[PDB]
Amino acid sequence: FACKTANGTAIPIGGGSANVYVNLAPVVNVGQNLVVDLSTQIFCHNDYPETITDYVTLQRGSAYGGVLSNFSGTVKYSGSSYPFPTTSETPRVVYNSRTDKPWPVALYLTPVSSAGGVAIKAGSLIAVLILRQTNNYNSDDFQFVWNIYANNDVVVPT
Ligand SMILES: OC[C@H]1O[C@H](OCC#Cc2cccnc2)[C@@H](O)[C@@H](O)[C@@H]1O
Ligand code: NI
Repeated sequence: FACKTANGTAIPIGGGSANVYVNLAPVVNVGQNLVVDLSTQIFCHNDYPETITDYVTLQRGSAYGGVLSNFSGTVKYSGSSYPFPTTSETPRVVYNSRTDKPWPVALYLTPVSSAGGVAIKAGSLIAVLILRQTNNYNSDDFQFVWNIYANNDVVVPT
């Protein structure tokens, strides 16, 4: 089991860390959503699907910088929605193919009433999403840590 990003970089077998840059709507009003869909960016595969089933959860989603201070939000993981920052590890998604399949995570962020001006700065860290991988074969228990960076400023109009 390993993951890579579109562009991109890779996290090899045994887990590790990678940095991900996301394009964000430059302008978002109170009551609107920023949608950050990582499912077009992060892809994973099972290295031995005939003998092994891989289980993948979103172990934790954490907010940083302008997202932490100026947004509230939810995370959608494989069809189910959760508070973001998360309060528990999700149910598992099965990886059972050698073909790269998306990691089905998307953030829905909405400005708090105190956001105004540049709410998210370009190049800044906005979120960490931890992928936890296990299997039905051995004791492997690995973390794939995705540091999510804003590609551009996001302005909340005043
Ligand atoms: O993707 C399947 C497995 O690939 C890697 O495992 C390598 C192996 C193997 C193997 C398969 C069949 C028999 N003996 C060993 C690890 O990422 C492991 O965690 C993962 O579950
Ligand atoms: Ni592989």
